[PDB]
Amino acid sequence: AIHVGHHTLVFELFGMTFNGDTILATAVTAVIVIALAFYLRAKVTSTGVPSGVQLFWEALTIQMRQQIEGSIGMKIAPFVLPLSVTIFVFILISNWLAVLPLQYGGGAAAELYKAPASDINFVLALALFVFVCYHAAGIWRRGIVGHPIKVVKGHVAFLAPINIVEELAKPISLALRLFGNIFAGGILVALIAMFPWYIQWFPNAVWKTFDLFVGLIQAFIFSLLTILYFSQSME
Amino acid sequence: PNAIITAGALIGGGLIMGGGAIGAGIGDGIAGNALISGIARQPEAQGRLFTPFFITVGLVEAAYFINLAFMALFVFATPGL
Amino acid sequence: PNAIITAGALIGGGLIMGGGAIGAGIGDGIAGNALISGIARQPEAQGRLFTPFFITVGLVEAAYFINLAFMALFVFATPGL
Amino acid sequence: PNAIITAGALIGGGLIMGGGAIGAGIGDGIAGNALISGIARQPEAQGRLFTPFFITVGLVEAAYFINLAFMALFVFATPGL
Amino acid sequence: PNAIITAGALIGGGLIMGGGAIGAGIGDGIAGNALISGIARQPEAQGRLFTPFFITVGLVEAAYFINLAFMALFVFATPGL
Amino acid sequence: PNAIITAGALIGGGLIMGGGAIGAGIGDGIAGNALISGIARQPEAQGRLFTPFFITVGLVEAAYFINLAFMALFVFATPGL
Amino acid sequence: PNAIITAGALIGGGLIMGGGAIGAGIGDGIAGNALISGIARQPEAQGRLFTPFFITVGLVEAAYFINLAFMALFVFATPGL
Amino acid sequence: PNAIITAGALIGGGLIMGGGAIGAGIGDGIAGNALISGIARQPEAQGRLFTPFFITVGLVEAAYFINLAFMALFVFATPGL
Amino acid sequence: PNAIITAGALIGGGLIMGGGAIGAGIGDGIAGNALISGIARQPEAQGRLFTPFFITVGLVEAAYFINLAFMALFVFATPGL
Amino acid sequence: PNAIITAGALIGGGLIMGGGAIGAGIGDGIAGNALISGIARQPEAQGRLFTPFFITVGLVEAAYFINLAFMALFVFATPGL
Amino acid sequence: MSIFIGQLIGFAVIAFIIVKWVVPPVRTLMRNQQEAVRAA
Amino acid sequence: FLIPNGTFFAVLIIFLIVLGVISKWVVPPISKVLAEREAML
Ligand SMILES: O=c1c(NCc2ccccn2)c(-c2ccc(N3CCOCC3)cc2)c1=O
Repeated sequence: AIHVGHHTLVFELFGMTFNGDTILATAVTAVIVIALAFYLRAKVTSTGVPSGVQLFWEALTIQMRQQIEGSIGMKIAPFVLPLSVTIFVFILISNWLAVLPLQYGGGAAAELYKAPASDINFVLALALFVFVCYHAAGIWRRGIVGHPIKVVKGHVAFLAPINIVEELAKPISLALRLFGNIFAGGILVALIAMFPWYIQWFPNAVWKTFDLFVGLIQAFIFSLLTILYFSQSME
Repeated sequence: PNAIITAGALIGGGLIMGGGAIGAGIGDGIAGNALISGIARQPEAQGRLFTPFFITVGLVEAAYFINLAFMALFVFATPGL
Repeated sequence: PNAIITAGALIGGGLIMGGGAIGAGIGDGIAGNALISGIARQPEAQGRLFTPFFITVGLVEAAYFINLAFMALFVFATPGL
Repeated sequence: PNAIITAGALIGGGLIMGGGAIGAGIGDGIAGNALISGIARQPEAQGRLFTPFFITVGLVEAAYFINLAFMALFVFATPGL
Repeated sequence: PNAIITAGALIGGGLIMGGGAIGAGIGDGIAGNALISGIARQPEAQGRLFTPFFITVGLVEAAYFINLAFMALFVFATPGL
Repeated sequence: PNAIITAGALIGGGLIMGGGAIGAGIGDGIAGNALISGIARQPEAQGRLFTPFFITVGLVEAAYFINLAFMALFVFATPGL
Repeated sequence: PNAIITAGALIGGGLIMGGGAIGAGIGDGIAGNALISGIARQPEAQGRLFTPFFITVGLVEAAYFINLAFMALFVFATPGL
Repeated sequence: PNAIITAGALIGGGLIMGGGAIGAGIGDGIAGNALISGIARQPEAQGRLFTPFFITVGLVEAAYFINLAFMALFVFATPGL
Repeated sequence: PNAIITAGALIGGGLIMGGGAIGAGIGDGIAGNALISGIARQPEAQGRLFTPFFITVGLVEAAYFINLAFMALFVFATPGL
Repeated sequence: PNAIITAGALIGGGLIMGGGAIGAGIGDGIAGNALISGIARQPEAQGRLFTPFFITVGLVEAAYFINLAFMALFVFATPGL
Repeated sequence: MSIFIGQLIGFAVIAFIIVKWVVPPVRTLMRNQQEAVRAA
Repeated sequence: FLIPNGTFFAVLIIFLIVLGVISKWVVPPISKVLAEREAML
């Protein structure tokens, strides 16, 4: 049978419970991202032919700057560029790492590395950080008094009740879209694990490719919706 | 008593996902129809249409995946059990 | 007694959320179709089309949210339970 | 007896709200599609267009809100209880 | 006996009213799409498109309201018992 | 026995009416969309377009009204009692 | 037992007619949208447009009427009774 | 036991043919809308368009009739039972 | 015990084939609408349009046939007995 | 108890796949409509239109397969059993 | 083990797919970008 | 499953650390590289 939750390495500290497996997966993706960043630093050059990681970073930064400038120029929001990029890779590397052959049989199926986005804590951390950050940006640009006023007013004043709710919806959905996309997958690949290996091999290949596709799409959508939220909250 | 509630929760979650999948599939098909038509009309649109497109998908998927979240509550954490 | 009421409430909430998701996904896809087509026809429209768009999206998702609220009134709270 | 009637009322209200939300979301998306397309094709007609738009939405939402009115009556008044 | 009949009547009335809501909302949205687009293409047609529009809406509303009546006949009155 | 058949008949008649209403509303909206678009394009086409229109509606509403009669058969004089 | 079988047959026939009515109404509306649009565009082509129209209708209505026939089998013959 | 299985088979077949009818009617209506729009555009093309139109109608009717055969399996040769 | 499971499996299979037929019919009609339209505007385009068509149909029909297989599961190899 | 839960899980999975099939088929058809129309308008654009198409498909099919997952969860790994 | 073998075969299949159809194009793009930088 | 716990913070800090490393040693160097590319032509 399938299980939901059942996190491993769970511990308790400071009166709070922590999912050890989720933290470990987040740390693994974070250290991979940091290794990529430091390899760029060690091998970044403008006077010579770029490295592979340099090309990847240039492409991602150019894309994110293109989305930012098309909605809110970096003269107003230069800080959302280092954000939108990391949110991408942090999510992307988080999802694609789940494509490694790290699934085995306990007889219940288990995985050494389970995608952090499959945990509500990871997605909520990312989404609420984005929420707080772009609300702070909106407060800065419109003022603590004017920002709530323009948030409630929105584009149409008499639609005020439909505005506030949407503002509270942005984070939740921004999280739930990421979690549901990956959590669901965590069940599919577990269900595929009920097949015998000679039948199990093909469904994992088909789904894994979707997981690559959908993880890339979800990283892109998450980052782009973050940029859009910044564009909206920064006038 | 728990069996009846479990069957009802399964049916409810099935309805949740049926609606979510209908909405997601149809809305994503419509958004992709717009994307494909725009790229056919003006090829370079390739660059600029993935921003509004993935926003639309982002709106279409939300209503789906939120439902999916509320499915997990219905199926795995049945509120009234 | 309460088992039947809880099962009925779960089924009703599933219907609410399925209908809400269908409406939200399909309406958001339809609105994003117009948004994508307009941006394809005129890239500058990128700027001005989000105001009509996000009005639509919001009105379309109102029905989703109100429904969602009442689903929270169905499964967590339960009239007649 | 009251348990069965309450479960039936919950299911009926869920059907009412699911259908109402389907209609509301899809109709609002369709109307906003015309609004967005017109504003893209004729930018100066924005104010000119919000009148026929909010009218149509006002109709669509009306259909929704009537249904909501009834759903409360189903779940809180529950005729025949 | 009256409990089962009343639960069935509530479910049937919910189906009637939800289907009427879907039809009314989607038809009103579709008609409003034509209204808004025509007004976008023709400022003057504003006056003359209200006649084809309210006729269409009159039909779309009619099927809705008839359902409402029958829904009442299902829930307030009960044809069986 | 009669109570179960009555509840089933009420549910079936509700399904009939919901389907008939969805079809009627959406078809009338789709036909009125063409009517409004044609009358916006050509304003003198009104008298010409009411014949194709009322034919379509005549078909659409026909499918609706048939569902009424059978609904009555389901609801009043329920078969198989 | 027939009570249960008769109730199930009534629900099944109601589903058959609901689906048939949805399909008939929506397809007839869609076909009449094309008929009205063509007769607006080409007033002199009505005769050449009604033959494709009544063909299309002759298809969708068939799907309706076939369903209706089977409804009777469910409602009056009740094969499993 | 059979009465329950028979009622379930009847409801399943009702869903089977309801979905078949919805799909057949709407798909045939859309294909006929395309045919009528093409013939209004180019009234001499009536002969050419019947091949794609009949291919589409054949696909839709193949789906519809496979579903009607599976309803027949459900009702007259109920699996299990 | 087995009777209830079989009835539920039959209802599930009826829902699956019904949704599958809706999807197949509507998607095939939508794709054939584009096929017929394109062949109407470009008579010679037939050769190049049957490849994108049968691709998209190939997807849509796939969604149908998958369901068919699983429905056989539900009704012949019904899990959970 | 397990019989009721199994029947409910089967009905829920049937709803899940019905919705998933509707969404996948209709979205694939809508995307294929754009693909066919663009390749008709721009025969040389076919290679460029597959990327927007297979992305769109890749979305809707995903929504399908996710449903296919949670059906297998309901049917083969029935939660709450 | 059976689960591990099955998922490993699936991973191998997807790896082959990406290496034979996804790696070639991306690689080109990287080389063309490097060539453009060198030419500039 | 949907109830958060301490991990919400544990992830957040890690993300912030990444948001630091990228915001200092990735984005500014890449922006400098792109600006120098633009200036070179
Ligand atoms: O994602 C995003 C999403 N909605 C997805 C969703 C969440 C819950 C339920 C259904 N759908 C939105 C969104 C953002 C703003 C908005 N308006 C602002 C202007 O004034 C009207 C309201 C409307 C929508 C996303 O960005």
